[PDB]
Amino acid sequence: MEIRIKEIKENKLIGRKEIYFEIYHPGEPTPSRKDVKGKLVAMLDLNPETTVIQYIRSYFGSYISKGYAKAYDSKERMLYIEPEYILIRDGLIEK
Amino acid sequence: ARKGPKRHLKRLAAPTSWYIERKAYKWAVRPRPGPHNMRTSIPLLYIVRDYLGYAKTAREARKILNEGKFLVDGRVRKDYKFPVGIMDVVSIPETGEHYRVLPNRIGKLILHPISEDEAFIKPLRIRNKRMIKGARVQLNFHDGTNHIVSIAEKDNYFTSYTVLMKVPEREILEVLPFEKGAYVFVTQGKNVARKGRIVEIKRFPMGWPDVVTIEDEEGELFDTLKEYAFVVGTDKPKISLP
Amino acid sequence: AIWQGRSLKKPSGGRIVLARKKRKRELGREPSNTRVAEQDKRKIIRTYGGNRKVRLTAAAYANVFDKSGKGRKVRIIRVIENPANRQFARRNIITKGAIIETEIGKAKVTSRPGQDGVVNAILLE
Amino acid sequence: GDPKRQRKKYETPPHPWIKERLDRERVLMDKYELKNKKELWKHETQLKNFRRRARRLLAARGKQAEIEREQLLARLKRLGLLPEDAVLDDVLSLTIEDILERRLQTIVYKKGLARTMRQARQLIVHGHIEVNGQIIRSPSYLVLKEEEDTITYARTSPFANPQHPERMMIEKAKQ
RNA sequence: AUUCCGGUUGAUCCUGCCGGAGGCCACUGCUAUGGGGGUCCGACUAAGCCAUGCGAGUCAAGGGGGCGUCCCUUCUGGGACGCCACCGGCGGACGGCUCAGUAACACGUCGGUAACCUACCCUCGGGAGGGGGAUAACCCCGGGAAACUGGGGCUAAUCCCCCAUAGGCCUGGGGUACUGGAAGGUCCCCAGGCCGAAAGGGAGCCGUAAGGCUCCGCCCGAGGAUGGGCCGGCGGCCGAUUAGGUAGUUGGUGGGGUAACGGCCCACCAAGCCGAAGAUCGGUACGGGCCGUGAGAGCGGGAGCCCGGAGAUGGACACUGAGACACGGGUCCAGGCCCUACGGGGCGCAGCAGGCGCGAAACCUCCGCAAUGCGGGAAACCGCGACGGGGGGACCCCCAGUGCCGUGCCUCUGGCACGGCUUUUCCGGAGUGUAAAAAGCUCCGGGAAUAAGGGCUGGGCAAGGCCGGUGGCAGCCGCCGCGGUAAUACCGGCGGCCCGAGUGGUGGCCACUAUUAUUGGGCCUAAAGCGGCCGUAGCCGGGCCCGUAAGUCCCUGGCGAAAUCCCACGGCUCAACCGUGGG
Repeated sequence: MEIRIKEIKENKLIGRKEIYFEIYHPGEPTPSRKDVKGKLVAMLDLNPETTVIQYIRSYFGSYISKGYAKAYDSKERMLYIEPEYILIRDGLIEK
Repeated sequence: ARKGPKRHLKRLAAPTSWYIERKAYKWAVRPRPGPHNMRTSIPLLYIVRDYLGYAKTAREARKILNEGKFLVDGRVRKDYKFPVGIMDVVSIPETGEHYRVLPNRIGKLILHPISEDEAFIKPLRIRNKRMIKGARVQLNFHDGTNHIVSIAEKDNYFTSYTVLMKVPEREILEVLPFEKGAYVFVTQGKNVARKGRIVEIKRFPMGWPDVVTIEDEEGELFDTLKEYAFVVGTDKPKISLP
Repeated sequence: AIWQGRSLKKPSGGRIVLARKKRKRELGREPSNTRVAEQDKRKIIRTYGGNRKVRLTAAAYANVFDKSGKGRKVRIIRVIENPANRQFARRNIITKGAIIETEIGKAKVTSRPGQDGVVNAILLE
Repeated sequence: GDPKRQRKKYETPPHPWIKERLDRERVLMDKYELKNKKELWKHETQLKNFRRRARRLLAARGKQAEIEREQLLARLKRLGLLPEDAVLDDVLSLTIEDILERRLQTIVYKKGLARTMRQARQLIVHGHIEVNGQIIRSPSYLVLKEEEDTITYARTSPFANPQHPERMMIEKAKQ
C-alpha cells in the first residue's frame, strides 16, 4: 500500500484543501478508510479531526485505486459545509 | 395547455453558449431576467461551480454566494441565477482574481484573466438614446444599464458608441466613437472573437441592419453587423482582448 | 361572453372548425352607450395585465376647444347627429364622431368616452 | 419523429447458405478459434467500414476531406494495419486476416505467452494477461502498435512465476 | 454485393405475376449462465371505469395569540428560545400525463408589431406627509348524522380604507431637442378635464439619550430582460362515382370593444371574394427535429427523447390573480357512481403504484430529497411519485462463459483413459462502494466444480440414397411438388447441416421490382394508340444584333436550437456510453 499524492488544491472561499491521490497495492484488497486516513494524516501532518475522505474508488483490473480527501481549517467549518452522511461514513459523527 | 410563464429549463434545451454537459443531468438553471439576454449570459452558479471549480455541489456554491465572496462588476451578487454577460468583470477579492467574460471563436463564453487596474473598467455599448422628463438624455447600454446626462452633452453621445464606465461608482471615464479606424471586437455571428479596425459602413433600405467592414491584424477584410461590432478603442484596444 | 377571436369562415367561403376552447384573453366587453344626462357617471374596469380603464356611461359636461387652443367646460344639451349609427342621434348617445349642442354652440367630439372617461370636442365654425 | 435506437455493429451475410462463403468462413473460424460467426462478421464489418471510408474520401475535395484522409491514415497506422509509409491507395488492399491478426488472442498466442489459441483465450478471459499496466479480459480487443510490446503476464497472476508448471509447459513449446 | 434463384412446354425463347433469399417493428412456441450502457415496457382495442396511499408547499427576520422551560422583580410586570394553530405574503397558471379533437397561420422557416401586455430580476432618476376601520386567533353560547356553519364581546399587522403631493390617460393650440429606413412615438411651453402611490415596515450592531451603520424591505417614471399575444411570405396528405361555393360573405365610411391591429362586432354604402393551377364537401391525421429500408434516386413511419400545439368523463360559463375561464380550485346541464339518521351531502388517476374491463398485446399498492432542478425564506433550511435508487420483464446495443494443456487409444470435423493447470462464472467471507442498501470493483478459502438449446435434412438452400412404421389413409407442402406396399420429401431412431443464449411461427414496411420507371418501364402479333380530324389552357419552339440580370452561376453578411449522423483524441478494462474539436 503506497500512497502517491497526485494533486493538492487550496480552496480559500471554503477554508479547505482538496487532495487527489492514488493507492498502489497489487495483490491486496482495497485499503480501508481508517487505514487510508491514518496514512494520509501521518504523511501530510493534517489534523485528524478536520480531515474527511470523500471516496476511495477501485477500477477493473487495476492495482491502483483513486482517492479524494478534504482537510478543513476548522472543525466548525467542516461541520457547516460537509453533509451529514459523509461525516457518518467517515466516523466523525456518532450518528 | 400552456397557461403562463415557464419556470424550468431542460439541459438539452440550454443555450449553445454554455460550457455545460447537456446529458449528465436533466435539469438546468433557468436564468433569471437581468442585464443581458439568454444567449449572451450564463447563471452565476455555473461560473462558481463548473467554470472555476470552487464548489462541487449547488448547496455549497449557494453558501459561498450568500457569504458574499463573489463580485460581478463592482457589486456583490448573492443570486445563483444572476446572469453574467459579455464584457462583464467577475472579481473574487479573497483570492485576488479578476476575469473578463468574453466569447471565443465558436461563440462560447469564457473567462479571460485580467489585472486589478483593468478590473475597474467596464465598456458599455450605447444601444439606444432617448429623452426623459425634464429634457434629459437617457442612454441605454448593451447590458440594459441606463445613464442620464444633461441636454448640453447631447452631441457627445450617439448609438454604437462605447462608454468606459468605472464600476461600481458608475462614472464615465471616456467615450470611444464609432468611426473609421476605430478598434472593434465582434461579439456575435460567424466572426465571433475577431478584432480589427473599421473600414466602411454600408446602409440598406427598409429595416435591414447596417453592415460594417473590418480589417484584422493580418490585413484580411471581413463583414459583420454594426450592432455586432463592439468598439474597444481608438487605434489600439484599451482592454485586454485575447 | 363577447368573443373577439378569429372568424368562423374562410375568405373563400369554407367553414372553420375550432381546434381549441375560447381563451380569456380574446374576450371583449359590452358597449358603453354614453348618454346625455344631468350628472356624470363613470366606472373603473380592471383589464388585461392589471391595467385600469375609465368607462363613462352618463355625460353632462364637455370640454370644448376653439382654434386658438382655448378650452371651456360646458354642458351638453343634445346629440344633433351621430354618423356612426342611425339611432344614436335620437337616443342621445355620444361617440367619438358625434356632434353635440352646448351652451356655446355646435361641437364635434374628438375623444372616445368609452375608453377615456371624459368628453372632449372642438367648436364648429 | 422517433428517438435514437442503438443498432448492431456487425452485418449478416445476404444469403445464409452459400458453399464457398461457408467454407471460407469455416476455415477462418477454425484457424483463429473464434466462438461465433458474429465475431467474424464484426471484424468483416470493421474492414468494410474502413474500405468505404477510403472509397468515399478518395473522390472528395476540400479541407475537411484532406483532414479526414490524414486522420484515417493516422488511425490505420496507429492500429498497425498499414506501414508507416502507406498511402490512401494501400487501404483497399487490406484483408480480413490483417484485422484478425491484431486481436489480443492472436497476439498473445504469437508472442509465445500461450501454447495454443484456445489457451490464449482462456488466459485472457481469466485475467492472466495485462496491457500496459491494465488487465483486459476481452479476447477481441485490438492491440495498438505502441502498446504491443507491453503485453505480458499479470504481476499478480500465477503464470508470472517462471517455475509454474503450466508456464514451463508453455515455454517448452517454443523449442 | 449497384446480384439472383424455383414455377406455364414433349422440348425452347419471351412477357407477366407468385414464391424463395436480407433488414427493421409488434404478438407468439420452445429454451436460458452472466455483467455493463441507453432516450424501452397499457401507444394499436376502451381520451373506458376506479377501492386505497402519495403526487405544492413555504416564511416565526410581516402581526397578535396559546402551551413549555429559564432568568427574575417579586401580587404587579419585564426579558428571552422551543412547539402549535390563526391572520398576512409568495407559489399553487411551471413541472407530471395523454394524442381525443384539429387539413388550420396548428407546425417548420424567414421577416414585422411604427398595432400590444408582462409578477419575480437588472440600471438610472425621485418619494415614503397626515388620518381613520374591521376581523382572524382567543373567551361565552351553540346548530347539524355529517358535509359544513350561526350570534355577541375584545384585539394586531408588510391587512383594508380615506386626505394631500407626486404622478398616469384623453383632447385642443404652439417649438422642433431624440431614436429610427421612415414618426399616429419620445421631449419642451400653455389650456380643459378624469383617474390617482406607498410599508420609513422588519432584524442586527453601536450609542446615556439624541442619533449613526449594515442587511432584508415599500411606491412612482424611463428603459431593459424573461414568458407570451397578434400579423405576413414560403413548405408539407388522398378522393371529381364530390363542380360550383359564399350572403358578415368581399371591400369601404363612421364608431364600439380589446392590452393591442383586425367584420372581432355594429350602422350605412357597393357587389364583391374563392374555384379544373382541385374551390366547397367528404376520408384520414397532432406538426417538426427525426426513425426504418435501399448503392443511390426514392419509398414507408412519425408513441417513448427535445421543441411547438391541444385535453383533463362530453359540453357551456364565470371569480381571483401579471399570468386561467385553471388535471389534484368554482357553477349548471348530460351520463356513471358513493355516504345518509332520508332532511341532505360528495366524487371522476389522458399524475406515481395498484384494480376491473378490453383485447394477441404491456411491471412494485418499494426507498430518498444525498446528486440536477422548481416554489418559499435574509440564511441555515423545508417540500417535491419532478428527479435519483432499487424491484419484475428474452425492450435495444456492447463484452464474456458453459474449461485449458500433455501423453495414449479409438467407429480421428470429435469422444474415452491417465496425470496436471487456472476460476471468467457458481458458493462462502473482508474492504470499497452507495442518503442507507443492492449491483459493481480489489483481495482470501473450496472446487471443473453451476451452466445449450431451436429450426432443418427433395430442389430453390448447407446437410443421409441408412434403418423401423403407415400405405390416396394419416399426413407434408411460402412455390414447385411427395404420399397408391421398395416414401432420400409423412412419423419415429440413429447420423449430418445452419445459427447459437438464442432459434423458429404470424401480421406490417423497404429492398427484391426497370411490377410505378425524372435517373429508369411498356403499348403490330403478349396488358395497352382515343374510329378520325379541328382547336382552348398547358407543355415544347428557327437564325443574327443590341438592352435588363427574373431564372442560372460565383463571392460575401444574418439565419435554419439541442439531441440524433460521420471523423480524430481523451474518460469509464476496450466497447456500447459520455466529453473536447472538425464536418
